[PDB]
Amino acid sequence: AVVKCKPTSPGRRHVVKVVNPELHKGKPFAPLLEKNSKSGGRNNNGRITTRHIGGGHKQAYRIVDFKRNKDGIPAVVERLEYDPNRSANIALVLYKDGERRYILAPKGLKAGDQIQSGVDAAIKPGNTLPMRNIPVGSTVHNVEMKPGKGGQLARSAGTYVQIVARDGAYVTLRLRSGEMRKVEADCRATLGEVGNAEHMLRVLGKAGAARWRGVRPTVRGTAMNPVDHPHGGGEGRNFGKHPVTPWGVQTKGKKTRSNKRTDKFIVRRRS
Amino acid sequence: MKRTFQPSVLKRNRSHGFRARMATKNGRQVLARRRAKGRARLTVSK
RNA sequence: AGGACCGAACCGACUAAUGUUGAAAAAUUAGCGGAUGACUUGUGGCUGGGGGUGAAAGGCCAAUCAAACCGGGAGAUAGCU
RNA sequence: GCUCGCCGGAAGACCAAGGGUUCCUGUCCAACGUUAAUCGGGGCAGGGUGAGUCGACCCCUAAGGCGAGGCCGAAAGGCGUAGUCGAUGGGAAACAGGUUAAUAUUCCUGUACUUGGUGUUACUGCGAAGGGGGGACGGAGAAGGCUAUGUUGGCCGGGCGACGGUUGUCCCGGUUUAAGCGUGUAGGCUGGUUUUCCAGGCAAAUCCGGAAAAUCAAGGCUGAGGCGUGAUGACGAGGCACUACGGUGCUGAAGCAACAAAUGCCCUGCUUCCAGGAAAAGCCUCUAAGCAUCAGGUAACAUCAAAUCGUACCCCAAACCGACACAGGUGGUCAGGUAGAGAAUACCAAGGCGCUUGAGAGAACUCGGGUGAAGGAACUAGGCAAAAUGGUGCCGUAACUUCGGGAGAAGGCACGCUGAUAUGUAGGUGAGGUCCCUCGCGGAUGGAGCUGAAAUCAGUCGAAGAUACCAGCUGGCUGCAACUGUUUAUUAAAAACACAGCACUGUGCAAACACGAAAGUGGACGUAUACGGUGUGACGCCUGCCCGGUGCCGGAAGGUUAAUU
RNA sequence: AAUUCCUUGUCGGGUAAGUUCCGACCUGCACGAAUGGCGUAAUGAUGGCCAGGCUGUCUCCACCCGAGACUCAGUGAAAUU
Repeated sequence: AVVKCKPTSPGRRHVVKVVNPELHKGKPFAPLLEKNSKSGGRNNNGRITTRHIGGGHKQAYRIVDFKRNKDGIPAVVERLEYDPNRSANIALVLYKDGERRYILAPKGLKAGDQIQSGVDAAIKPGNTLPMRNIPVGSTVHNVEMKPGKGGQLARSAGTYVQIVARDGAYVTLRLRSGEMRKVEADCRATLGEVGNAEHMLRVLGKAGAARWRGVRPTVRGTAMNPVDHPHGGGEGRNFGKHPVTPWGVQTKGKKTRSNKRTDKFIVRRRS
Repeated sequence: MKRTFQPSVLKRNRSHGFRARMATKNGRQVLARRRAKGRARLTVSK
């Protein structure tokens, strides 16, 4: 649920929290944990390649099964756990053969629900099937770009993909961005949407909240100096030039897609 | 007032030690120059 | 519960005086700010000069920074002293 | 040697880092020491550092480094796999007393403990570069049970007072004892046991996971402290013989109880929150290939081994970093008494110091302070500085407001000591006794003893009772920025930067983008409720008109237009 | 007006006296709506202004306690020329 903090002090006045009582209030599944060392936005050369990254709370990676290749073995949802590595929640599912795995939690999933994967699986939320068997017009998530590569599209808190048409060996999808893209009609997809739709309603409320996420402060650019940024300085605030990134690219409408290997699978771009 | 030099033997050897100099071609050139000059102490090893 | 309150340690450096061949190449004394946090600190590691890093002052990068230091081109050139 | 003064959350004590003989003894005083010097961290000589248990080494790994082949690159070289290094982290074991001029958990005495090798005896499924478990982990908060430790009483030894009193409800000192072993308590967690089956754990598995039955309710694990033992010992205030008045043999009393109590321990617990909180080995199990009248495994006993290096001394400082015996800087551990909320503050204990020129004088002027007639900001760019306010309880408290605040608003009253209520109350603690019980570190009852606020009434001293140190000046209007934060180390702390929020725009993943001749890496083990860039800057009401210019995004007819031909 | 040159604009408030400050006026030299406009409780070692208290800030300095200054003994610099 969405709850607004009382203004007992500055920094809590505008805080809006998303509290889920159904989430597991305990330690995660140790066998599926892994070490996740922070990088600070620096590559193997030691240089900052992506700015505004650093600090934040320590996190342990959860091995989420994006492939869902366990076919024909029913699984039962044990509990839903908070995942610090992604906006969406995850569910610990116990297969009937005694195996436990982590999967993205769909919208209407809760403890005790039954899920299955394979060609013969039922058309219910949480089930993963190849898009060939998925009825046209269905809502799916964790879509696979290539057969067997694992889900890659629509994995955010409340995102989903709609199957628009099936033309032979390909199916046309409408992504959350509005793009119309086609993929082979053999990729796996999970029914339903991701069930953390309230995630977008949270309000951090204070600067320190962003620092917890590991986001370092952003310096605008119009106020540093001519040497550091094209927007430069000037006596007072001038900014008398076209908006531009560092390194000199416009970025106020200028497009930067230059793949040319894809775009055979792109029907419409967006908007 | 904290000053520039804060001694630490481990860091001293790792930065300017004999093995560190031998680890790279440029470092080996430093030893060659010092040997040619006749330096009594090649590095800060001890 | 809180980038909550008062206030030591701890971290800061707003005012004044002194000092200015100083006790000190930036400190002392009396007050002053934060003091569970975007906090602070030990050890080790990584980023190298038209480059790094920068909650952005052209700040900082060994008391040196609008392009560090050392060696070399080099006895640069100097219609100027 | 006797006084005086200073620090005492250190200006005491013990370490790391760093230094490297500054340690101890003898000797010397040229130089060094801001003076003298017989003295010294100075010169010279000699002597000092003793470990199976402390640390390193060693086993294990983090960030990261290196990196066989490999990929990439004019060369140099870059990146990286298998691997191998890398603590600031994980991993076996020793305590008390005594002792040296200088070392000790290292030597000595006493009493322990750990991991290995080998041997004998008995019983035996052993086996990993594999599987599983464990190791293994956040913030905040709340108590409860304890100890370190302190106070008082009791007990033991001593004392009877330089000046009135002091044989008593008087004064001084002591009242200490470890690891280990045994007990398994306050308290924390988890339902046990047995049988059958199984698409799971790269193969297997009796192990882990999963499923289905039956049977019992008591099983197990973890766990401070206490108690017993260790200990007929050691230590012990003070005696008695030696006694070069430097110090040794021997002997040596009491050695209990109550209360208070941690920031330390139970607690890697419990509760709760979102920002969701290392790895690997040792360790415990599981089997595979293999080996089975063997080898190995378990247990008992015996025996042997536990090497090597560090160990002096300083370590908030005269020994480290600052050229100095320099008002500087420097991480961890220990934490006594009275008052106090307190690690503030004042005075003290243990302990350590008076800071390496002094002696006089008592001018101007400067510095650091005390007081002040009358006036009270007339000073000045400006209340700069100074003065002032200052505590606890109770009463009381405005506009405005985002309903939290504003607020400790403002303002007012009471504070000492003595006695009584009450020979010390409410409360806390809790012995003896009685009873019960699965006869235990148990439960109930019981209230001795000890500890002990706060309040009321009465009395009483002073000019003054929050008397010292300590310890908010307050109120009114207004600009700017929402706020906490950040910044020119060394003249600028701000209205500047960040900021949550908002918007535009790019980005379908081999993403955009960035670092790289490249490989590759970051973005991200993320996937449009995501990520990058740009502007604005909480919140509230809002964000109007203009696309000619420049930019960006589309367009398809025509014109012009490179290499090439 | 952090923006107004003329300028100490004009009027009112506050003062015995107000180039500052506060409230209005609009003749905006040369405000203006995300290089955001206008408000805004709270916050601020932030800018301006006014009060109560307070005082050696001052009228106007006086005395006193310490460290120097001064004298004696020892040691023994510096810039400049």
